This record gives sequence, structure tokens and C-alpha cells, in this order.
Amino acid sequence: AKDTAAGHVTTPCTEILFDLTLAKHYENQIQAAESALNRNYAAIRSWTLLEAMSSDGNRQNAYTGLIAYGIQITVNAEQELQGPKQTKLRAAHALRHRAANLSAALQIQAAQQATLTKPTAGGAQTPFSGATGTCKYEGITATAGEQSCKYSTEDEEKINAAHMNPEVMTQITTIGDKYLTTITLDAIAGSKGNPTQSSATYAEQDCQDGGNPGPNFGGANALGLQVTKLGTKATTEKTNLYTAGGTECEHQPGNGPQKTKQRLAYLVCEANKAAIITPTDLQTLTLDALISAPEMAAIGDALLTDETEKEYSSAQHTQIQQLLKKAYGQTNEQFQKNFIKPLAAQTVKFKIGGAEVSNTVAALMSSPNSGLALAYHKGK
Amino acid sequence: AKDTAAGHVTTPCTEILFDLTLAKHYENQIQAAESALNRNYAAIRSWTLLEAMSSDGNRQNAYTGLIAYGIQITVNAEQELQGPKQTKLRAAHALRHRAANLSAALQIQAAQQATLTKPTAGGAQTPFSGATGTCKYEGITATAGEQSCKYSTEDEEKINAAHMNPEVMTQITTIGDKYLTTITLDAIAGSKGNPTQSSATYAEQDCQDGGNPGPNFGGANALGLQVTKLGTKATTEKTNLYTAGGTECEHQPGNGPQKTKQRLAYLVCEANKAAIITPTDLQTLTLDALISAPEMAAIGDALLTPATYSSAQHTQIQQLLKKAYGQTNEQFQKNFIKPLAAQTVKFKIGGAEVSNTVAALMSSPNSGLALAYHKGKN
Ligand SMILES: *[C@@H]1O[C@H](CO)[C@@H](O[C@@H]2O[C@H](CO)[C@@H](O[C@@H]3O[C@H](CO[C@H]4O[C@H](CO)[C@@H](O)[C@H](O[C@H]5O[C@H](CO)[C@@H](O)[C@H](O)[C@@H]5O[C@H]5O[C@H](CO)[C@@H](O)[C@H](O)[C@@H]5O)[C@@H]4O)[C@@H](O)[C@H](O[C@H]4O[C@H](CO)[C@@H](O)[C@H](O)[C@@H]4O[C@H]4O[C@H](CO)[C@@H](O)[C@H](O)[C@@H]4O[C@H]4O[C@H](CO)[C@@H](O)[C@H](O)[C@@H]4O)[C@@H]3O)[C@H](O)[C@H]2NC(C)=O)[C@H](O)[C@H]1NC(C)=O
Ligand SMILES: *[C@@H]1O[C@H](CO)[C@@H](O[C@@H]2O[C@H](CO)[C@@H](O[C@@H]3O[C@H](CO[C@H]4O[C@H](CO[C@H]5O[C@H](CO)[C@@H](O)[C@H](O)[C@@H]5O[C@H]5O[C@H](CO)[C@@H](O)[C@H](O)[C@@H]5O)[C@@H](O)[C@H](O[C@H]5O[C@H](CO)[C@@H](O)[C@H](O)[C@@H]5O)[C@@H]4O)[C@@H](O)[C@H](O[C@H]4O[C@H](CO)[C@@H](O)[C@H](O)[C@@H]4O[C@H]4O[C@H](CO)[C@@H](O)[C@H](O)[C@@H]4O)[C@@H]3O)[C@H](O)[C@H]2NC(C)=O)[C@H](O)[C@H]1NC(C)=O
Repeated sequence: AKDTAAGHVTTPCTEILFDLTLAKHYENQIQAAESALNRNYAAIRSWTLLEAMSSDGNRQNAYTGLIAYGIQITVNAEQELQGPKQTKLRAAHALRHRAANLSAALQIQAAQQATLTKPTAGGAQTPFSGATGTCKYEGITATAGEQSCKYSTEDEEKINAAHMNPEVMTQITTIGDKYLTTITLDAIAGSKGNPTQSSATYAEQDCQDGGNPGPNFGGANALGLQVTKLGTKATTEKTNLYTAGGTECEHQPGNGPQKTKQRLAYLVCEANKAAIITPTDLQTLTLDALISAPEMAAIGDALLTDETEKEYSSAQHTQIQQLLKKAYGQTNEQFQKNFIKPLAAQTVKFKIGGAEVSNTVAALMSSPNSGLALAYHKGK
Repeated sequence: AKDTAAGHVTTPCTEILFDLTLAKHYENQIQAAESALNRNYAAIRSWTLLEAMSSDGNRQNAYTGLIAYGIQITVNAEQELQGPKQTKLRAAHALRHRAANLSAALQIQAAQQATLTKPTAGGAQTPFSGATGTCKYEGITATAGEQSCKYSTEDEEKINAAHMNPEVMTQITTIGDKYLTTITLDAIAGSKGNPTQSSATYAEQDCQDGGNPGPNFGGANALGLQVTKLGTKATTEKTNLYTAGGTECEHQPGNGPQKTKQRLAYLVCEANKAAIITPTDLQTLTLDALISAPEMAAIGDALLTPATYSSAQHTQIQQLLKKAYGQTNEQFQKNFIKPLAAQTVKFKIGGAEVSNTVAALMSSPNSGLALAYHKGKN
């Protein structure tokens, strides 16, 4: 059940797909948390206008309670996100950098056929100081066409963010370092007769001397070489994320130099361990969620009591809760109606310095006229 | 005079430096704007608390004007940032991707010396069907030590964000494509006597037999080869960022396939055009900045006394603003700016003692709680 995604990595292209998919996963987690913060801050702006439009002291106090609750939880969550966000971005960055690296090495290791140039025949020249004949080539090249990664339906099912929850990941798979450092080639030389400096008929891209030079080794004395294949084998390597106990990161830095895969496993381990805590969605808050939130015990005592310093007893909390039900309604439907539905449904319109505003509450408070509408209504 | 940084790109490592430096420039432009938005919202939370602790209705009105002005300008700048942010991030990503690509190619193109394997002596075999001897090698390899980019202080001064304003950038410099696609090598075959399939003494990583084999074709018959040099030479290419008018981006996508360098040029040009406007810093606002901000005309008219503005009305609103916020900047600083860091706020409610300055408290895990306490006393 574990390691479905990493266990499917067998090739440069599938490691690339793993590396990019995991990077986007972490990036998506940061985005979802920040969109949730954005919605919470937009709700607090909406309730700030609604408080400014209340004439009821009790309703006014109810909106102020939601502003105070939302500010506390959203500011706290934004502050809490910063550590995990930076840990997850560090991993995502390295994974995309590794995938780029591999994609470039993939293009070069795909160059598997050589283009021979016209050699020059010689005698005893370095590095063959004991040869009687040498055939010397310069600027042999090997190039492949533009390489692309192509993926099977199985590839995309297994190497998928659905398989990248922290609880199923114990290892990563990487292509071995020689794929990124080493050129590998096969070559063969061939001799015939007595190749010498005179073996200077090159039409066959070799060094043919003096018989009837021509195709294959036509001349009585021929010498040549050919690079017959190039390309380094991509071998796969496994790296563990955790130590024996299953909790600590295995490749913590500071224990000497590390292979690329060891650096990556550490970053992935820490990014998996850095679970983001997404705050409550204010815009879809429910009455029972609100009254059960422990922050609303002290906030309710601040706004809804008449007269507590010390910590609340059981009877004191249940008092605060009934005050909370009075302020916010006794049923969710009332709560939704008077505090949630006004965000999208309540219409606000005004006109001040020659500037007509006609929006609904949440859209207006996230618009260029937002602060002008707050000043207008706090002014009446 | 223009293109100082791109004009210093002469090697793979200086293109890498240029690519990363420009990417960080775009990234730091976004971070500067988003850092301003963060400080603004934290100022607005600070003034929200200062308003709730205010007993004077007129001083309360003043804080609500700062709250309203800040929310208006910060919400607007946040929304305006999103387009340019995405355009600059598109460029920064691609530039970091190119730099990674070029770094990986450099590691491979630095492999300049081969290690031979032990060969196998043959007779005629493909691709040498006429040979009397062949000497066949499998898995010859070329590897460099770990490559780094070493930069001079002149590199870092010329390839620098200070040389990457939009007005000085007309081209980019890139290493030509063959550096990233093509292996280049030199090789030489050597023969002596009559090499045959019996030339199976391989101590020299060549094929020898007869006589006294050993170094430099010591045997009576010998054949072998050596790859004496590897590495493709990196050449530079220039790409223009703008079309003939000098304002619209060249190499726009949707005109057939493009070279890597042309895709990069378009992204850089659009990122250069997508200028980010950083909002006014609320936490360091001066009085003249506040009263002369055009948003404060309507915002003062709404809270300080509202027409639905002549020359006169604008004069009237200005002195209304000086009335609320101060006649001097030292007063405005003292009453509205300095208390964010200098005014300690304390209280006690939920069995929790809380003491902090205003701005720190309104960004702390007790921020909303402090707001409910003071709006509750009021
Ligand atoms: C760092 O270093 C790395 C490593 O070297 C670099 O990474 C490489 O970068 C290159 C260049 O970007 C990559 O190669 C390009 O890949 C493009 C993306 O393709 C994917 O996504 C697109 C969606 O945008 C999708 O269409 C593709 O799927 C197609 O192919 C699969 C596989 O068969 C198939 O399942 C799909 O059905 C699609 O097939 C259609 O299209 C194929 C051609 O693409 C046809 O062969 C097929 O019959 C079918 O029609 C894929 O999922 C891709 O768009 C690029 O292809 C372009 O450009 C090529 C030249 O570069 C050219 O040879 C191709 O023919 C194609 O050109 C055509 O399409 C483009 C885009 O629409 C048009 O602008 C052109 O005008 C042209 O259109 C004609 O042909 C059309 C289709 O035939 C036709 O409709 C139209 O009418 C026209 O006649 C490249 O393949 C490469 O993948 C990367 N490699 C690796 C290993 O990562 C990296 O760049 C570098 N980074 C930096 C910053 O330096
Ligand atoms: C994608 O592919 C990429 C391409 O393949 C790949 O990139 C490569 O990554 C590797 C791995 O990270 C890189 O190698 C590492 O490079 C580190 C940095 O090396 C350079 O800088 C060092 C520090 O010296 C500078 O800074 C000092 C302090 O500020 C100054 O006092 C110096 O004057 C000097 O300043 C100059 O350079 C600064 C940076 O450019 C610059 O800010 C400043 O202005 C000024 O210009 C240098 O020491 C180092 O030089 C070493 O190597 C060069 C080779 O050219 C020699 O000429 C020198 O003689 C010297 O030996 C570079 O200039 C290294 O720190 C790091 O080294 C450690 O690890 C390796 C093994 O991996 C060991 O061999 C080495 O000894 C080090 O190990 C030890 O020390 C550490 C302490 O840090 C210790 O913890 C550890 O236990 C151990 O004891 C390593 O070599 C490589 O550079 C990248 N290459 C390229 C082309 O980019 C990338 O990883 C891939 N990415 C993914 C995701 O896969």
C-alpha cells in the first residue's frame, strides 16, 4: 500500500513525473491554505461593514464578536503557516530543480549515434608513440533529436498526488548519479596490412594506403575507428525518508557531504512532516461550530456579558454559550440568515464624492470602494 | 550603456548568473509588494484596536479614517498585484529552469578525458569487414569532477539587479543549443605490425601479441584506440526583447514553434513590462502624505463632516483633516504612528494575562481577543 508513486519510478521520465507531481502537491497545499486565509480576511472585511450598518447595539456586538473571532484565528493561522510553507517550498524548489537537471541530462544521454569526420593518417604520434600507423579523428559528434517524456495511463495513475499523502511515503527513487555526470561509449579500431602516414585516402572516412583503396578496407593497408554506440544506462536508486523509529528524518544535514538523493529525501521528509493547519472557513461558519470554538468563550464574556478575569468554570461557560445563542440566534438557520447570507445577498448602495457605489457586502468590501463604504457608514 | 548585464554573459556560468539574478529580481519585486501589503494590514489591525480603545468621538473618527484609507489602498494594491505577479513568476520559473538545464549540461560538457575499458582483440567484424585485426572497446566513460561556477566581483557587479531595470534591457544572451544536445570528441587509432584476433594481451588497454608486449605498442603486433578529448564548446547568441516600436514584446507565442531563447525573451519582456506598484507604507505615513492622498478627500468628507468637490470644498476638507490628524507631522507621528510600537496594551479576561505593544499584539495569537475586550468596555 505504501510507496505506490515512488515504486513506479523506473526511468528518467518517471522520476521527473514524480518530482514535479510532488512539488505541485506541496505547492497546492500552500495555495489552499492561503486561499482559506484570503476568504477569512474577506469575511472580516464584510462583517466590519455590517457592524458599521447596524443600529442595534446587540446586533452591533454580534458582528464585533465575529470580527474578533475571525481576526484571532486567521492571524494565528497565517503566522502558523509560515514555517510549514517555507519547509514545503524548499522541497518543491529542489524537486523542480532536480527534474530540470534530469530533463537536460536525458537530452544528452539520448545521443546514441556518432557522426564520423574525415581523419588524417599519421605514423608514431602521441598517444601511440609505438604505432607504425595512426588514423586520427577530430570533432566526432553525437546528437539526438528533441527528447520528450511520454506517459502511460498507468504512469499517471500511480505517480499521482492521490498517492502522495505523508502516511504512505517511506522512500524516494532517483536515477543514479552517473546519468548526470558520465558519457559512455563503445568504440572499435580496425587494421589491415601496414597502415602508415601514406595511408592518406580518406574517402571511406578511414586511412587507406596503397593497394586499391575503397569501401570496407580496400587498400592493402587500412586503419580506422568507429564510435558505435553512446549513452549511459539510467539506473534507479532508493533512499529512505525516515530512521528506524519511523519519525525522524534519515538524512539530516550536518553529518558530512551528501548525495543529491540524500539531500532530496531530507527535504521531502521534512515537507511531509510539516502538516499545514487550515483555519475554520468563516464564510461557511455554522452556529454550532462558532459556539463550540473555545476562542468564543473569552470573546463572548467580553461583549455579551453585562459586568471575569479568572478562568471560566463549567457553569460560567454554559452561561457564555447561552449568551452566544442569544446574540447569534438559537438555530443555525437564524445564524446563516443574519450573519452568513448577508455576505452575498445583502445590497449596499451609496454616493459621496461624485462616486456611485452599488454592490453587495462581500464583493464591495473586496473592491476598490471598500474603505470608502466603511467611512461612509461609520459617518452616519 | 544599455544591456550591461546581458552584455557580460560570455560563458555558461555567466548566463546561469544572469538567469538566476533576474529571476530573483522578479521574485524580490513581488516580495517587496507583498511585504508592504502585510505591513499595511498589520497597521489596519493596530488602528482597529486603537479606535476601540478611544473614548473621544473625534479621535475615534480619526482612527476610522486611517482604517478606511488603509483598507481601500491595500485591498486595491493586493488585487492589482496578482496579474503582474503571475507574469513575473512565469519568467522567474523559466529562467531558473534554464539555469538548471545549463548547469546540468555544464557538468557533462566538462567531462574532457576518457577512461578506457579492457578491449577484446578480433579479426574482421562489423563495422570493419576487411580488417586483419580489430580491437573492440565497450563502455569507455568520460567523467569530470564536480563542477562549480566561479565568479569574479566584476561578474557580480555587472550581472546585478541594479542593472536590470526595464528601461536598460533590450536583449538576452544565451548559450547556443548544441551545448545542451551535442557530445564532441577526438579519437585516434594506432596500429603496429599485424594485429589479429590472437592479439589478446590487454595489459595496456590495447590489443598486442608477439614479441615483448607492453607500453607504447611494445608487442610485435598491436592495435588500439584512444578518445583523447571530449567537450562541446559553448557559444553565445543574442535575442531581441522588443519589436520595431521598442514597446511591444517580440517572440510572442502562437507563431509556430520557437527556440528556447525566443520563448525566454518573450517571458522576460512581458515580466519587464508588468510593473508592480508597491502601496503606500501605512506604518511610516507622514501627515503630508495622508492629507494629500486623493482617497482622503471622500473619506474625510464622510467621517469629519457629506456632499454627494469645488475648489472651496477641497480647502475645507484639508483643514478638517489637519483638525483630526494634527497640524504638524510630529503631532501625527505622536498620536497615530508612534503608538503602534510604543504604546503597551494590557488586560485580563479568560484566565489569561496579556501585555504587548499595539502592533505586536494585533498580529499575535491574542489579537482578536484584545479587540473584543476593549470594544466591550466601550
Ligand atoms: C530545459 O531543458 C528541457 C530538456 O531538454 C527542455 O524540455 C523540453 O522542452 C521541449 C520544448 O518545449 C519540449 O518539447 C515540446 O513539448 C511541447 C509540449 O507538449 C506536451 O503538451 C502539449 C500541450 O501544449 C501537448 O500537445 C503534447 O501532446 C502531444 O504529443 C503527445 C505524445 O504523442 C500526444 O499524446 C498528444 O496527442 C499530442 O500530440 C499532438 O501533437 C504532437 C506534436 O506536439 C504530434 O506529434 C501528434 O501527432 C499530435 O498532433 C504534450 O503533452 C510540445 O508542444 C512541442 O511540440 C511542438 O514543437 C516541436 C518543436 O519544438 C514540434 O516538433 C512539434 O511538432 C510541435 O510543434 C507544433 O505544435 C506547436 C504547439 O501547438 C505549434 O506551435 C507548432 O506550430 C506546431 O503545430 C503544428 O503541429 C500541430 C500538431 O502536429 C498541429 O496541430 C498544428 O496545426 C501545426 O501543424 C515540443 O514537443 C520537451 O518535451 C521537453 N523535454 C523534456 C525531456 O522535458 C526545456 O525546454 C528547457 N527549459 C528551459 C526554460 O530552457
Ligand atoms: C542540479 O544540477 C546542478 C549542476 O550539476 C547541481 O549544482 C551543483 O550542486 C552541487 C551540490 O550542491 C554544488 O557543489 C557544492 O558547491 C558548494 C558551493 O561551492 C562554491 O562556493 C564554495 C564556498 O566558497 C565561497 O564562499 C565562501 C563563503 O562565502 C567565500 O569565503 C569564498 O571566497 C567563496 O566565495 C565565492 O563564491 C560564492 C558562491 O559562488 C560567492 O557568493 C562569493 O561572492 C564568491 O564569488 C567554494 O568553496 C566552492 O569551491 C570549491 O570547489 C571549487 C570547484 O570549482 C574549487 O575550485 C575550490 O577549490 C573549492 O574546493 C565553490 O566555489 C560547496 O560548498 C559544496 O561543497 C561541499 O560539499 C562537497 C560535496 O558535495 C565537498 O566536495 C566540499 O568539500 C564541501 O563539503 C564539506 O564542507 C561543507 C561545508 O559547506 C560541510 O558541511 C561538509 O560536511 C563537508 O565537510 C558543493 O561542492 C555545485 O557547485 C553545483 N554546480 C553547479 C554547476 O551549479 C545541483 O545540485 C542539482 N540540483 C538538484 C536539485 O539536483
